[PDB]
Amino acid sequence: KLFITEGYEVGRVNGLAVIGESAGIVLPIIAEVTPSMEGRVIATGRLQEIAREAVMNVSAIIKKYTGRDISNMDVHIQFVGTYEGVEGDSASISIATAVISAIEGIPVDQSVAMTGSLSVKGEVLPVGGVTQKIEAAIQAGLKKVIIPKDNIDDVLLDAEHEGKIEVIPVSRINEVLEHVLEDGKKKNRLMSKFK
Amino acid sequence: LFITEGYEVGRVNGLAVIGESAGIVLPIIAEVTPSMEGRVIATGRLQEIAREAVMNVSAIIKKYTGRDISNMDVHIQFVGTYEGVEGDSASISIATAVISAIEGIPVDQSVAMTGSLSVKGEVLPVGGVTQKIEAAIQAGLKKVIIPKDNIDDVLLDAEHEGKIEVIPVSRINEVLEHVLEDGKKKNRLMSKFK
Amino acid sequence: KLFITEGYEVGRVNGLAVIGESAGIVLPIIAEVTPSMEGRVIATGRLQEIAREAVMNVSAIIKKYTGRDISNMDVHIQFVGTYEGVEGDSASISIATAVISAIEGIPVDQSVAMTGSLSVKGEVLPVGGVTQKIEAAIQAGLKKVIIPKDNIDDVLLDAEHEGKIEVIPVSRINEVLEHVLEDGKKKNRLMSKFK
Amino acid sequence: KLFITEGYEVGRVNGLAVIGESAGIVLPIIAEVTPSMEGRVIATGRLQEIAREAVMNVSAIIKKYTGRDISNMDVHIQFVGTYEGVEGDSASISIATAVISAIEGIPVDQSVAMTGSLSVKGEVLPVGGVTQKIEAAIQAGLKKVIIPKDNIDDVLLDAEHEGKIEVIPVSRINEVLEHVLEDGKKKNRLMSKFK
Amino acid sequence: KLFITEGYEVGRVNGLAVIGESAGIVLPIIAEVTPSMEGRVIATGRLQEIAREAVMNVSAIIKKYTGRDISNMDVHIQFVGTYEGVEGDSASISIATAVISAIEGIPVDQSVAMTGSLSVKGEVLPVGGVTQKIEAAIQAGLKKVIIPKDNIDDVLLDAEHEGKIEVIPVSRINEVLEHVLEDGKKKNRLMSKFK
Amino acid sequence: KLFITEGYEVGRVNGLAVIGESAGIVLPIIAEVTPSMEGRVIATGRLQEIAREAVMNVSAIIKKYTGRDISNMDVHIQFVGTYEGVEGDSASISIATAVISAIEGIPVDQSVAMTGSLSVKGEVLPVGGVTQKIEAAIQAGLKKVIIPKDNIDDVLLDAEHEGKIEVIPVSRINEVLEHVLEDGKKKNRLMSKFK
Repeated sequence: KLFITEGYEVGRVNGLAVIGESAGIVLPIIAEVTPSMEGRVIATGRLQEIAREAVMNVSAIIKKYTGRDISNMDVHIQFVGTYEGVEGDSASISIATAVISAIEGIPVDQSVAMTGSLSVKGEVLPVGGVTQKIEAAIQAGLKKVIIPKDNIDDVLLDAEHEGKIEVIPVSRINEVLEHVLEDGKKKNRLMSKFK
Repeated sequence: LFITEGYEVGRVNGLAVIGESAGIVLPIIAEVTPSMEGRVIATGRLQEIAREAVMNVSAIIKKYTGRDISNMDVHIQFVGTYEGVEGDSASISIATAVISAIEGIPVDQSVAMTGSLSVKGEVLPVGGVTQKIEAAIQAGLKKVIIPKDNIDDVLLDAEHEGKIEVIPVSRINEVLEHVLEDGKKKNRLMSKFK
Repeated sequence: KLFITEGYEVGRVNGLAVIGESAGIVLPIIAEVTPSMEGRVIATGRLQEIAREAVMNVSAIIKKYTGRDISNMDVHIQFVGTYEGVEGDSASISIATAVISAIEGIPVDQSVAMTGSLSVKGEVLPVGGVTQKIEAAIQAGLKKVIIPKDNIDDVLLDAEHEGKIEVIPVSRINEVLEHVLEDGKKKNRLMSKFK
Repeated sequence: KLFITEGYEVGRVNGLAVIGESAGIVLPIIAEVTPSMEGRVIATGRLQEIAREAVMNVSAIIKKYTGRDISNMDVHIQFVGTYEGVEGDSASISIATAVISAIEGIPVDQSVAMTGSLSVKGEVLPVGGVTQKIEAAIQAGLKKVIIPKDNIDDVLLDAEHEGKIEVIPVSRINEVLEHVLEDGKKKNRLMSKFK
Repeated sequence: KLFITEGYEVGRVNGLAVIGESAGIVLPIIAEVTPSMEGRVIATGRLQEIAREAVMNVSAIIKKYTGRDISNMDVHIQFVGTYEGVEGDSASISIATAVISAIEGIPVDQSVAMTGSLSVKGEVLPVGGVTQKIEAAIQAGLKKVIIPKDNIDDVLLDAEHEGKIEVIPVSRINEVLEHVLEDGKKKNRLMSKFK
Repeated sequence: KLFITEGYEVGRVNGLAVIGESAGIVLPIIAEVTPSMEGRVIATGRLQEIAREAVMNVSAIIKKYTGRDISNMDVHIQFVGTYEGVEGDSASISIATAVISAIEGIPVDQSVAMTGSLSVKGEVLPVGGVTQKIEAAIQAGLKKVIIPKDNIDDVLLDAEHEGKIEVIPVSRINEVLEHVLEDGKKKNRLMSKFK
């Protein structure tokens, strides 16, 4: 398929969107960074402007917490697939998330499904389409969908579906990163910068 | 999706109509970082109600108060996705929300508002008022600001008149007045409205 | 209504337009303006370049008759109401009167509507659609439609509106300003700056 | 009406176009000129490219013959009227024609329809649309029309419908100003630059 | 008549194309160069974008076998006349033949029409419509027609319509020039440079 | 055909696309490279962004395992023919391979078609409409097809379409190159710098 489901990979993140206004889907991302000689964010398809904003809110938080300054990196983003009549989430957390991973080159867990919106202070803001999605992800066989926690009440799940996925709510990006980044030294050191 | 209690900087419950008649509470966040030439950033279905509305109160963001816009980037979102949402234009809410973010004076969440702002800062009337309010009563918003010329337009089916305080306004500072957190920072904004 | 009808307002003018088939709107413009904290005409939406235009050519009748410089002011020009399929007039003058207003703070006759094209060397040129326009204007319910001279012979009012509106005919930018700058000292001091 | 059919006039030509599939009509031009500060060309409505193809091609000629550099002017052109589904001709000669006039401030016979395309080299070129353009024109009361002479064979016109218009051919531009521009000491000076 | 069927000029070539549904026609271009004083390409009408992308290609080659860089220069492209429902050919060679011609002012034979897409590598790819095309050609009194080497089988030249016209099929632009540029000392140096 | 389906040729490669809903096309790419005479991508239409992107990423890679740098060449990337409503994959390899071609001037198996998306560290990521695409490369007779490996299990190739074409599961641009490059001396000086 268009997504991986088990494993950690750098700078690759399983996001979620809505196709039609009925079913949902995994919107898999990849982000890659190389040096410049000041930088653009390179992304095509119909979701390009969501790439662009996403990085734009994430850049800030990069400098604001690590001093790393990505006007010096060209940022490369592809929606692994192609996505007609798909609607993303404004400033998709999953996009900001892959870039944090790439830039830091700390691997990301793919068993772990994701969607929500994000902001320039670092808050995870609520998004349309939660159930479709939780539900899409139940379908992809992803183990835990992480979601914005204001949507705790928008989740509507048949007792029995409650059961198949670990729905984990959150509301700052530093918690997304703690629930996705691979364990290790690099991670430990990164987390504490978000204090 | 919208918060109905509390205050947050840069963060306003506008009201709009979902196609036919059906008001939606339609929330925003605005933020501002300075620029390293100044832009407006925003996305989804309503990106251009966003850029017209900021670019259209630009004069007024500077020409009463503090900083020129073409010196910050203005990051706007609508919190959720809004297919078939007809929004207002020169949205008092997008303006309120930017002002709020710039001065970091927080905004009242229990109080929805709808209106069109103008470049001299009137609050011109808009349509859908009764629909929008109903959305607001339905959502448990406590008060709602509307334009003064839409006063006549409000036909609430008894029981409903009494579920919501309907506040009519004219000028953008009546709007801010009525939604900003009381404090030094406002006493002070308020008076720069001469 | 989304338009006023009694009042003398500053930065404002009821220019007329044509949407859809033969149809009429009244399209209200609002001017508003700032010594520039070079200058700029900041405007929006479909008829932004019309505005730019109407101001550029109105800039010039002020720089040379009135001794002035628009170069030093951020000219805000907006439109009023949402109209798909709408159509401007080259240099449309409901604008330039709206504007000549901003800068002289001259108050305006919100009972006079108007259409028409403004040349640089000052003249009320003619615009097509002169009949239907007089009518979104009779519903508009307005006591005067100022038109260009050359356009008189396109006025075909039916039985239900002949004698329904004061169609005032005008040729220089000044019989526009004459029949719609509210009375007093500041008009008189300008009217003699032109005449 | 939206054009003048007699007397002369700085910077107005009565050009010609077709409307949807077939009617001839008249495409009135005003072009006017003002001091800059390196300049631009101002046109709004459907026919804006034509006008600026029109002028940028009319300068090299302004120089090579008269040394005005249109570089230091700001040219302002509008079509007098409202023009939907009307197709101009490429670098419409009427339009380069209104500009020589304004810039040279020598007036123009409005009794003479005209049409064709202007090569940057100063060639008058052949154009689609004669017979109906000459009708729109025989309908209008315009006494003569200059056509590119290459379209001489493309003029069908009827027994009763000849007699009523002077079709005149041209190949170069120095011949349109010759054939349209008011006579006067100004005119003779300029005719002499084109050698 | 929109074209010349005989004789030679500079920046003027007779392409070939089709009218909407089925039909074929002669499509006179003309392309002039003045220094850019960066080089924009310029042209208006329905063919306007078949003009820029055709030109923006060609110069791989325009730079590459021969004379000048065209970012230094300005391109004015007109289709002589007006072109309601006509599909032109991608990277048109009659455009390329024209721009090359206009840059070295080396006149083109107009008794020869050509059609075909120029690769950027300067090969001629095949183009549809060919049979139709050769025929507008024949209708039109032109003497020889260059076509693409691969639209050969596609030449369904009937009874009537054989021997009336010479078909010169070709595979390179450099061939296109050979067959149509004016025998002269400049051309001999042009041809050796496409060695 | 406008389509090479056998041979070996420099800068020419066979892309696939799903035009519209399921409809597959074969969409051939032409690369051409010019010693920038800093340097810049040159393409046209709906897919210029893709080509520029596919060139971006390709570069990171050539700059690496080959050590030659392609900011000193201008880059001409054509697509062959007119189809409409299309959706090229992000970083499409059809392109990236065409380049390394234009650049290593190493001609290419024209029997193979491919679809894919290129990462910057060069991984071949999978794209969408993988089935419909095999089906148009088939229906165009290309003796083989390259495809993203992660897309192997979405190949809904039936019992009708089972034994018609070499389907190639591929994980990285070098295997892509191993498999379409022409057996000889620079290829091997290539593939060997790619270890």
